Amino acid sequence: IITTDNTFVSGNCDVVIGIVNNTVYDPLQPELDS
Amino acid sequence: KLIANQFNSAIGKIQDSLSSTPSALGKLQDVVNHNAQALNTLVKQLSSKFGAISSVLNDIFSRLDPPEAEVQIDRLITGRLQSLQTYVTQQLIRAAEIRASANLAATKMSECVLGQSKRVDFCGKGYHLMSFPQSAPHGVVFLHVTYVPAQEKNFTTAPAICHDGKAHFPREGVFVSNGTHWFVTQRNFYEPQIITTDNTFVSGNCDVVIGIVNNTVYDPLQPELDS
Amino acid sequence: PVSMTKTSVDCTMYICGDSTECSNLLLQYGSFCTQLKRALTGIAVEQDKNTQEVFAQVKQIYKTPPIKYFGGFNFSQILPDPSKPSKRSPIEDLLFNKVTLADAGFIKQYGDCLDLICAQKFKGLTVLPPLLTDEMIAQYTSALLAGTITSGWTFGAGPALQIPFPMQMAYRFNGIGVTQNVLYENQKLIANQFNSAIGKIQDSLSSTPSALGKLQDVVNHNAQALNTLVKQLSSKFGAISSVLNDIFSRLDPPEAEVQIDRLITGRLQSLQTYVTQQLIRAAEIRASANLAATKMSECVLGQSKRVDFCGKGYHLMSFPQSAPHGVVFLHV
Amino acid sequence: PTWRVYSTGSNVFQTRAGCLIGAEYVNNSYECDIPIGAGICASYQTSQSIIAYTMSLGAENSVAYSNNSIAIPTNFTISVTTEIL
Ligand SMILES: *[C@@H]1O[C@H](CO)[C@@H](O[C@@H]2O[C@H](CO)[C@@H](O)[C@H](O)[C@H]2NC(C)=O)[C@H](O)[C@H]1NC(C)=O
Ligand SMILES: *[C@@H]1O[C@H](CO)[C@@H](O[C@@H]2O[C@H](CO)[C@@H](O)[C@H](O)[C@H]2NC(C)=O)[C@H](O)[C@H]1NC(C)=O
Ligand SMILES: *[C@@H]1O[C@H](CO)[C@@H](O[C@@H]2O[C@H](CO)[C@@H](O)[C@H](O)[C@H]2NC(C)=O)[C@H](O)[C@H]1NC(C)=O
Ligand SMILES: *[C@@H]1O[C@H](CO)[C@@H](O[C@@H]2O[C@H](CO)[C@@H](O)[C@H](O)[C@H]2NC(C)=O)[C@H](O)[C@H]1NC(C)=O
Ligand SMILES: *[C@@H]1O[C@H](CO)[C@@H](O)[C@H](O)[C@H]1NC(C)=O
Ligand SMILES: *[C@@H]1O[C@H](CO)[C@@H](O)[C@H](O)[C@H]1NC(C)=O
Ligand SMILES: *[C@@H]1O[C@H](CO)[C@@H](O)[C@H](O)[C@H]1NC(C)=O
Repeated sequence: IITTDNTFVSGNCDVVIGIVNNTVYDPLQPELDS
Repeated sequence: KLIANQFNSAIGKIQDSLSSTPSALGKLQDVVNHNAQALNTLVKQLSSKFGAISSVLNDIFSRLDPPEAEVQIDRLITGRLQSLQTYVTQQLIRAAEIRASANLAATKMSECVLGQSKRVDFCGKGYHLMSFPQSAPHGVVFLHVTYVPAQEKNFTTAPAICHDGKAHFPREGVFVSNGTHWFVTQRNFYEPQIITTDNTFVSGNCDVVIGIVNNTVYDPLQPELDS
Repeated sequence: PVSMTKTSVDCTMYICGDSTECSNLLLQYGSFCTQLKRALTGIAVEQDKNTQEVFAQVKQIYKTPPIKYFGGFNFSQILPDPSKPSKRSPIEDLLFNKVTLADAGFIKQYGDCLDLICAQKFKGLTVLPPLLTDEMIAQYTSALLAGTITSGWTFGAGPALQIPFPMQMAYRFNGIGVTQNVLYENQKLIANQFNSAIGKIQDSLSSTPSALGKLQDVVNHNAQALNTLVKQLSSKFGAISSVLNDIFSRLDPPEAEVQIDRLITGRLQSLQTYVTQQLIRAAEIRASANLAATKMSECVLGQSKRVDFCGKGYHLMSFPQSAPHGVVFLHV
Repeated sequence: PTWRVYSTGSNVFQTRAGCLIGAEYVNNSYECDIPIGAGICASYQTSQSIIAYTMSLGAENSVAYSNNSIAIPTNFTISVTTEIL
């Protein structure tokens, strides 16, 4: 699963050729919402 | 501070080792000795008679008629030419060895001084850090500085740890324990650390790995940041 | 290939045996024996040095633990066994049987010499035994293998540190970009594949089409050079006879001198040609020895990232095996 | 003719390389010296006499290899070596 820990963010979505819209799952907020 | 002190001491010992009597520059001296003995043999070869009446061209010409003085000097010429071609052959044979040595020296220069080399036992013995060259007569001297560990200790180790039915694997370290507790540390130095979520990664369940140990893994997030 | 057979030549009797007059005749020619003797001695010294450089690389003699279970992996076909006077692996024994077709002779005590070595020996062509013996070479290989198996690469960089075998393979696969859990899940099948490959190695070697032509080539070249040097003696060289006694008793002094001189010159040319060939062969002999030493240092003592250096593919391990005048590596 | 080396200088030693005269074989495997073929290095030792023996390749060792047992270094050393080409 492509999570926040599996990838690093750099730049925006208008400079890379072939970038694909896809969700990235946060392993922090949803279950550890206490 | 300690590393610099060790480096300075090691540099100091080099001077004493070199200035001491058992010189290690046998390689450079061997070439000079070989060349000197070759030239000595060649210069002494002129004394060989090669089956002639005398080795003096003037004496042979004065005290002998041309009809066979011609063949005497001819044979002397053949012998001397044989000596020269032999010497040239020896020199060009040694030339290939010199070329190979120079090529190896240049390669080591480039791969050890211009950068850090991972090749085993190439730039010295151990873990090469950097190198220093020194000019020598008909040669070069390299000074390789390497990393040598010491004072090892023995700890119980496990391939992985299962926490909640899932196996946990070290990220860039090993699992160690000198008994009760378990710790994660780097391979090349003892630096035990608490096993946490960021220290390891989960890969599948914990009933397929051989040697796994059921131990807890700490969460550095929930117990404090529970607000 | 590693080393080639050390030999010595007795110039004074080769040029003329049982001829005192020829001994005086050659004396007036000066010295064409000091230099060829020096060259032969240097060749032999380099030959011994090549083997010493290749094999003498560890200061400690390591012994395998009595238990021979290492993650289920097989090592029996490469470990030496005490069931033989020579503690050689069965692969080593197969190699020795394969290459033992041509050899130095295994005997140099002259007691059995009253029919090929003796013919050359009677013409003053001797062979000097190597400094290191096969027992010592096999001991070197066994110590290297034991240190490798028991420590990894730590023994190659100082003090040997024990480390579980599957753990060590795990870190090694981590060294090629593969996570250790792959091994920790596929260990049994990996060991099965390794054992199958090791077993197939044995039948590949024991099969008829031997690929060990490299080592045989050196021995054949040395033998052929020796035979042609021997046969060059019978040449007339423009003389009347090739027999010293015949040419002496059948001829007067004032012509017998140049008669002997012509043969002396011809045989001297033969000797100088032979020694030049010996040097030019020792050239690539030393080159191959250096290459083998570098390869064993970079593949046996550690894991190499160089492409197609330690085998084909992604190198893991390279196991050395002693060979007659050579060494054999098993690249994983 | 006159070159005889007395009548018996020492116990004559028969080797693979030939016959050795003037030295005594010992059963102590020392480090190498002026070498003889087939793994014999002759040395001058203790009064003082020339002795022959068999090569000792190195000190024996045995790593305590075991399950789940690992050795982790805690000290380190900085080493400098000199090489001549
Ligand atoms: C490492 O663990 C082992 C435990 O097996 C210890 O090694 C001892 O090593 C010596 C010589 O190498 C052997 O004679 C002993 O038999 C070994 N001990 C045992 C219990 O077998 C050692 O104490 C530990 N520590 C270090 C630094 O080696
Ligand atoms: C193994 O070594 C670690 C490292 O020293 C030991 O951890 C110590 O544990 C005691 C127990 O209260 C603490 O007071 C120390 O502060 C700890 N040291 C460090 C550096 O954190 C551990 O006790 C050792 N033995 C085991 C794990 O059985
Ligand atoms: C490694 O494989 C060899 C295979 O030869 C094992 O040696 C024995 O070899 C004979 C003849 O090939 C077989 O019939 C035996 O079955 C083999 N023994 C075993 C136990 O397989 C050698 O024992 C193997 N090594 C280990 C550690 O088992
Ligand atoms: C590794 O061992 C060496 C052994 O010499 C330690 O060197 C000592 O360092 C201290 C502090 O600098 C000095 O007071 C001692 O005199 C040094 N020893 C000697 C024999 O002179 C070194 O500190 C150790 N380092 C580590 C990280 O363990
Ligand atoms: C993703 O969708 C948004 C929708 O407006 C669009 O603007 C953007 O270009 C898309 N990016 C990619 C990589 O398809
Ligand atoms: C996991 O924990 C259980 C406790 O019920 C234990 O029996 C088992 O041995 C543990 N697994 C290990 C140590 O690999
Ligand atoms: C694991 O332990 C057993 C029992 O002591 C032993 O026979 C085996 O060789 C060990 N395996 C290793 C150290 O890889």
